[PDB]
Amino acid sequence: SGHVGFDSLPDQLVNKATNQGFCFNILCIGETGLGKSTLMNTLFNTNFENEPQHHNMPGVKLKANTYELQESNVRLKLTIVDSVGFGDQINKEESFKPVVEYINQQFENYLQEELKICRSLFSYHDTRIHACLYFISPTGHGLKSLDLKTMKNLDNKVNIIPVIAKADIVSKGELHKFKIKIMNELVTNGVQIYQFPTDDETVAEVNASMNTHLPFAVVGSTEEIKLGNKMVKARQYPWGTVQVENENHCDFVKLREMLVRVNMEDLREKTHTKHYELYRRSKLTEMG
Amino acid sequence: FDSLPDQLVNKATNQGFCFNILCIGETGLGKSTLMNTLFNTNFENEPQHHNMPGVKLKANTYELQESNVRLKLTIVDSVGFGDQINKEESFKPVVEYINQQFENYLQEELKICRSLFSYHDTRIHACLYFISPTGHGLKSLDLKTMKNLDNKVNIIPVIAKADIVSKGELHKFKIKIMNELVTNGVQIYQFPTDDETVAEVNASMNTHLPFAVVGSTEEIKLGNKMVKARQYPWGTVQVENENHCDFVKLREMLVRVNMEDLREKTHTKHYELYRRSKLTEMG
Amino acid sequence: EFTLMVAGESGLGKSTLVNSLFLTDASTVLRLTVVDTPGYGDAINCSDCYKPIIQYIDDQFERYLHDNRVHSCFYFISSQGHGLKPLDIEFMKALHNKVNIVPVLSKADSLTMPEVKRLKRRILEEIAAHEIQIYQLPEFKEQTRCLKESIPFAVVGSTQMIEVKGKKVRGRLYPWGVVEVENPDHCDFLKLRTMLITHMQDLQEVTHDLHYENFRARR
Amino acid sequence: GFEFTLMVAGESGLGKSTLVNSLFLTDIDASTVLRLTVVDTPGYGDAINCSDCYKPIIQYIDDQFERYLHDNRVHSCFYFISSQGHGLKPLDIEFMKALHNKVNIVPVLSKADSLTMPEVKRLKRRILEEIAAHEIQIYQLPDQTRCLKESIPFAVVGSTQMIEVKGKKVRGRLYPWGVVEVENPDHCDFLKLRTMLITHMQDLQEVTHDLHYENFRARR
Amino acid sequence: YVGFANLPNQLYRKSVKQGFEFTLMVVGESGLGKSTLINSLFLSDLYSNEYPGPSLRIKKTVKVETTKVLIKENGVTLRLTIDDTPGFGDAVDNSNCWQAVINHIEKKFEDYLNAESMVTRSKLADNRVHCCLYFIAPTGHGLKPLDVEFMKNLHDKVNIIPLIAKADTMTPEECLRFKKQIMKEIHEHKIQLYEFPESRVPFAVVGSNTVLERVRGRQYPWGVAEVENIDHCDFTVLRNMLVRTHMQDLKDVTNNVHYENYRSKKLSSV
Amino acid sequence: YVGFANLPNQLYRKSVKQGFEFTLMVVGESGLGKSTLINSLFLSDLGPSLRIKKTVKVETTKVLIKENGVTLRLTIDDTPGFGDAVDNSNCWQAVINHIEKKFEDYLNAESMVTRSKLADNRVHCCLYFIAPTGHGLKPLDVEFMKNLHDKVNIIPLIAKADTMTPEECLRFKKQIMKEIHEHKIQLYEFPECEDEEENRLNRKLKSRVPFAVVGSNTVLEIGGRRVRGRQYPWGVAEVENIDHCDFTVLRNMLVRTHMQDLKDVTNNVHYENYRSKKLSSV
Ligand SMILES: Nc1nc2c(ncn2[C@@H]2O[C@H](COP(=O)(O)OP(=O)(O)OP(=O)(O)O)[C@@H](O)[C@H]2O)c(=O)[nH]1
Ligand SMILES: Nc1nc2c(ncn2[C@@H]2O[C@H](COP(=O)(O)OP(=O)(O)OP(=O)(O)O)[C@@H](O)[C@H]2O)c(=O)[nH]1
Ligand SMILES: Nc1nc2c(ncn2[C@@H]2O[C@H](COP(=O)(O)OP(=O)(O)O)[C@@H](O)[C@H]2O)c(=O)[nH]1
Ligand SMILES: Nc1nc2c(ncn2[C@@H]2O[C@H](COP(=O)(O)OP(=O)(O)O)[C@@H](O)[C@H]2O)c(=O)[nH]1
Ligand SMILES: Nc1nc2c(ncn2[C@@H]2O[C@H](COP(=O)(O)OP(=O)(O)O)[C@@H](O)[C@H]2O)c(=O)[nH]1
Ligand SMILES: Nc1nc2c(ncn2[C@@H]2O[C@H](COP(=O)(O)OP(=O)(O)O)[C@@H](O)[C@H]2O)c(=O)[nH]1
Repeated sequence: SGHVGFDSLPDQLVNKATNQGFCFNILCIGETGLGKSTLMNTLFNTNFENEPQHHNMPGVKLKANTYELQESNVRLKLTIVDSVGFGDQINKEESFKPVVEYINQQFENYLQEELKICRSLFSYHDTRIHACLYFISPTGHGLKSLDLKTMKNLDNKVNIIPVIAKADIVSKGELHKFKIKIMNELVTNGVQIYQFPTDDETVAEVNASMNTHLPFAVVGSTEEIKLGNKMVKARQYPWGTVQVENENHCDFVKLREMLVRVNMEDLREKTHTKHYELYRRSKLTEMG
Repeated sequence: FDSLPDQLVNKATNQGFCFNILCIGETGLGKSTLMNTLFNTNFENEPQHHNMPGVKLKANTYELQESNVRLKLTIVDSVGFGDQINKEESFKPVVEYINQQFENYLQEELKICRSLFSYHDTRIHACLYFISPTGHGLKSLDLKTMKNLDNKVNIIPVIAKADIVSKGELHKFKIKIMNELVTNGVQIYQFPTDDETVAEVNASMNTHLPFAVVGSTEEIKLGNKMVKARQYPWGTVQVENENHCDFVKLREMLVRVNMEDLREKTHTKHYELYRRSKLTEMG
Repeated sequence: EFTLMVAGESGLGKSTLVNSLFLTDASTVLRLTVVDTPGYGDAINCSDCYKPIIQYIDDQFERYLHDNRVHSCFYFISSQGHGLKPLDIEFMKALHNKVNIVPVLSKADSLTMPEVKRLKRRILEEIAAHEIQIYQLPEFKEQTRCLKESIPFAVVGSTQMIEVKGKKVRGRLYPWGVVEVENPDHCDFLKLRTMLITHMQDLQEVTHDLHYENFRARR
Repeated sequence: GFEFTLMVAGESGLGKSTLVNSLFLTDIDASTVLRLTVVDTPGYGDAINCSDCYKPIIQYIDDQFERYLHDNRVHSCFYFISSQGHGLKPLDIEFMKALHNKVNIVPVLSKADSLTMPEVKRLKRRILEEIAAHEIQIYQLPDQTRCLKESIPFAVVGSTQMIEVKGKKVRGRLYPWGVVEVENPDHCDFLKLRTMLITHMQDLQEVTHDLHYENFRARR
Repeated sequence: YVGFANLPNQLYRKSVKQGFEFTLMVVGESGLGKSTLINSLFLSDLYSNEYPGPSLRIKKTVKVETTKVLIKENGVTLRLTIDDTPGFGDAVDNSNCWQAVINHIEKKFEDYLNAESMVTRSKLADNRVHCCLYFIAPTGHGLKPLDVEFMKNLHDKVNIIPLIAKADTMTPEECLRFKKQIMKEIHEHKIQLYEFPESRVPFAVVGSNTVLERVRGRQYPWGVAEVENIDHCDFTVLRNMLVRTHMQDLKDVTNNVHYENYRSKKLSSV
Repeated sequence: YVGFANLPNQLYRKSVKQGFEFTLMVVGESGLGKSTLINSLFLSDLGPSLRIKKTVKVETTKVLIKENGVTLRLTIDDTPGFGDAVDNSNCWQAVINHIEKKFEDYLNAESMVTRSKLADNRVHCCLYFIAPTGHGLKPLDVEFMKNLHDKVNIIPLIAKADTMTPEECLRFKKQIMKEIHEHKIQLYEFPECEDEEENRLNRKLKSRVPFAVVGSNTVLEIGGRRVRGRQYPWGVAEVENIDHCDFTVLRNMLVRTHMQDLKDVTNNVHYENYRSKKLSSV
């Protein structure tokens, strides 16, 4: 007051963060064949082919791959960690153990690089998983026991946005009933899935509360079919074409509006502040 | 930025100056009238009597104003000098007066807590010797006292009552005077003989020593310029005339040009010799 | 008489296709004995989920030894995955010694034609590799040949009633179109229903003569 | 006729030789020149301590007088008084006191040209009061004495010069500021001295013979 | 359009909702125009009539004081800390007068280290001294021994920005001569200044608060000393490069080298 | 008549051959415009401003400056580097020792049996520089005035007087005056001389001390006439008008109105006060 200045501080944050480079890690959990590789070739508009699984995997394991993407002038390194062999064995009581071990191993990598005397946290590359996409089988009856067990065992370690895979197989009366049943099982079991932000007066009330439609009923594929005058992505059937960019068929738009559009930095900040801080407190209390 | 003479003389005028003259000679030679006519102010010096048995010193101090200058003038007349029968020890009291003045100055300068500039200079600066106009030569007393005194004070030989002597006999008396002075090796106070360009001006006066002076207080009316002159029944003798008498030469030398020279010679040349002698005899 | 049991995972809709097949846990509704087997695999561990069906068929033959026999073992293999799970392969390898196995792909309306060709070839490869002796069924010649080629079948089901394009029929309503369960070009519902209708008696006699008779040889 | 002698004494430079040569028109020293014997004392007054000097002059006249008793005696003693003073110097008074009873003195003011009218009057009055105060008995001139004793001790000027004035050869001193004159009788008074010397030479000789010699003849 | 390009927008939102913190220390000889420059940098009455600047009030020991300001401008909330050392070099003997500055700076560093290393971390209140403006009297000859010894004893603990202080008391020719001599006296004594990322160091500063009609200037009996001119003084250079260009590069370097160099020394000692 | 009035002429003429000697000391922090103000004060190029360096011992310079027939033998005493060093305690000891050494040399020369004309070496005036802080005197300056004013004539000068708006110059000058009164620092003395005209002059001069003085060496012209001053992009800081600065009064007092007076105070007060302290100790 007297006159201006000091409005460029957020701009300086933006420039320094952009120069440093962005990093996002996504954990893809779902039974083999549900569309995880397909949905995340859909989500990032590129071909992340990763071999269509041996259904006779002796043990549940994780395939972690790292790629570089660039849009306009922002550069982001994706660590996509697919659960390979999950839900294929006869014995599934140990299905989620490797995934949790992997998450905690990445947390320990970060925390161990932090405590080193000659640390380089400014330049060191974090490997913690920022968002977890869970694939719900389009059963029509609810959520299976394995889905509940995995979500519960993994709710406090990474953000979960429940996603209905191959959602193009349920009718809309059935889809509404099945969605309401999912959220009923979620609240009754008390699963702390990732909820929309509330604080920001801009979007975090209107879009946040309007998107009370979780879980998202989404579909994915790689073929572009001609609808109207656009090569829109779609899943083809003898009786027609299921479009993915139209709201009335699937909820893929809202899922992307979380992951890549509006709440990605909230996901990273919650990973560093809500989950990493919990693990760090627990570990530092354990070690002394 | 070097107008320091103005402020120097401003402080001096705020203070005023001091001067001391001694008049030494036989009584009746005309000292008091000449000193009245030299400062043109009637100092009350009454007709004395010769019966003084020894040489005494009478001092009169006056404050004279002219323009802006105030001058503290101390005249010191020697009375009784050269009249008594025993004329051998007649040169001691003048010596003692000069040495007493120098002793006072030395004691005041060597005093620990001085009195700044308040040293009223009582040192006899000028000394006028009055020589009887006889036409033959110096008396024994005159040569004795002049030789014994030329190394203590600035001595100026002056012929008293110059109207007695004629010009030829005046010049003859001058020539045997200087012959006797050089023969007896007396360094009569010389005006600066080699003073840069004033060397000629203060060397011609040295050559003109001794002077011949005439004084008068009777203002007589000659022309419309009433003068200081003595009016004898045969003619009028002008005090301020270059043709008649050399009073104006003495006044010029003593007052207008060479006061501060006499003071500086008293301080630097004579007083420091006295200092050397006293400090050598001090221990 | 006929014992139609459907076997597989839980939640693949097989109850709906059962109700749609005849236009009208066990049910004796010809005396059609429907056995809507409880969809196993809902539990975390599926080691013992296979057992309940063996003793049921084992006891079934025991009363016969002491026509409830399962003439058709309708097996519904998931449309979601890439092929045969270890659970399905173990169950098919452990069951075909006794009860006549027939494979059918559940929820065919969730699958594309190139993929169903791919999954049929992979299913046949996994059957041949694990020496699984699946039923080869023996105008009658034409339907026999087509059924041999069409193994395994892909079938959709529907219970609710829809006014599609006019006439009131059974089907499914989707924003992309109507799934006509009756229509042969949409799925093999008609192929399955006609095969069972036309080969019911052959199934009974072959069960008695091959699967039941070698069981006597085993017994 | 008579053979007058003469004593002339005084301090150096008081114009003794000039006046004696001017008075008689002709040029211890006893010079014989009417037979004049001018006894002029060379050394008296210029010495450092002139204390004894009045004794040798007393000595010589006693020797001159006793030799005559055994006419060359000294009959008159012209004593010279310097014009500079306001009165009489101690030497002058002492010589007059110790010399007046041997030779008969004539007080005479040397160089009258130094004094103005009121000044010569004042100085003459002072000499009168001083001689009457020390009781000095000078030779009393025989009885117009009023303007003599007004002038006594005769103011005199002596000069062997004939300065030209009004076309006449006047006895006078020059200078450079008006000449003075000897014969002028206003207050130069050399005329008085010469006139009464000439006209009482005989009285002078007689008083010397009958008083000073007789006193000496009583002394001896 | 996976849409990653909206990530800078999200950074914008969170940064503008969480606010920013800055810490500026002002150290130098008293009477050099420190309070006026501080007021004219932020165009506000941080040092008002009731709370004047250091020399207008405080010189007791030679310690350091601080003041806070909240600036809400275009929705950006800036928490500004102005740290002044009131009475430095104004004593007869100035031996080891840098102790107060060093102790304060390492006090903030130790507070931040304790906050980070604690098991249960809250939001980190960043009170570390980010910028340090050192004032140099415009004598024109060279570094005073106190000044050079301060910089030599401070270059490895904080970002020192030397300032020429009084700058209208100093001709451009003598200004350039003093700058060059400052560079030389830094060079041969091995002084490592803050290498500004983007020759200008040290900057010249002049400020005023009495508005003259309407510009902030000083009305001398001969004219108007106006701050904003680029040729006259680099006050614009300091303002821009401190509060509009490198407000956070300074924070990055303080956390990146001046912090772990303090951490490596401390942890190896422990 | 009588000529007693021509004696000043004789003094004037005797003063020509000897020559007047002045010994002026300039004291202040390095960089405070000391050498430059000296150069501008005497209108002479004495420039140690380009001598960018520290110093060791008291710097004294002998010069001969002649004008209008008057010759000044000038000893300028520029102090070594003091106030700049970190340990400024007892930094005035060099100056005090220099003063006492000069006094002792002159007094010892006077006391000898053999005496020439005494070659004066005592410092006559001292000009002290105040840093233009605008708030108050530094403790070093106050201390050195306290330790110095009783030994030689001290005159305080506000160096860099061009850095202050007139209101601030007002406030700073009377702040300095109040501090001067409160520390009882009696500056160049003017106690109660009984003369009237000179007393009112000197009491009107006291009311202006300290002097806002700017030094330089330039000749810049202003539209209309050539002036002496400095340049800023907003004007010409002028040295020769009273409105813009107060150099004129300082130069007048120091050189052309009180310089002989300064010498008289030096000999008759400061020398004499030292002399009684010294000689009584003997
Ligand atoms: N109808 C329909 N088919 C899909 C959908 N998503 C994937 N598919 C088909 O399923 C096949 C298997 O691919 P994925 O299920 O993505 O492979 P994955 O299960 O993710 O296993 P990984 O490659 O290891 O990640 C693809 O070739 C698609 O043809 C979908 O959303 N709807
Ligand atoms: N012939 C002549 N007489 C002079 C001259 N000057 C003064 N007189 C006179 O000589 C007398 C001596 O004067 P003074 O000077 O008073 O004598 P003194 O020896 O100084 O003794 P005091 O009377 O005490 O002063 C005075 O009465 C004067 O009138 C002169 O130049 N020539
Ligand atoms: N897309 C599709 N949906 C089906 C099919 N069969 C059943 N459903 C849907 O699945 C939901 C429940 O299936 P349900 O028959 O109860 O599964 P089941 O108990 O395992 O037989 C119903 O709402 C049906 O609409 C099918 O073949 N395709
Ligand atoms: N004015 C004046 N000068 C005289 C007189 N008598 C002698 N003089 C000067 O004195 C000089 C020499 O005098 P002198 O006869 O030797 O003195 P004396 O021998 O003692 O009588 C001469 O040159 C004369 O000019 C006199 O009566 N008046
Ligand atoms: N010449 C000049 N004077 C200044 C400058 N800045 C401030 N001043 C003046 O210096 C005076 C004191 O400065 P401020 O307290 O008041 O100085 P500080 O104690 O160092 O903060 C103020 O009255 C200003 O008028 C500048 O850049 N140049
Ligand atoms: N603004 C201003 N600058 C000055 C003044 N006098 C001198 N200067 C400059 O300031 C610097 C001071 O240097 P100098 O006088 O040699 O310092 P010192 O000799 O150590 O006291 C020089 O470069 C001058 O040009 C002044 O009155 N005002």
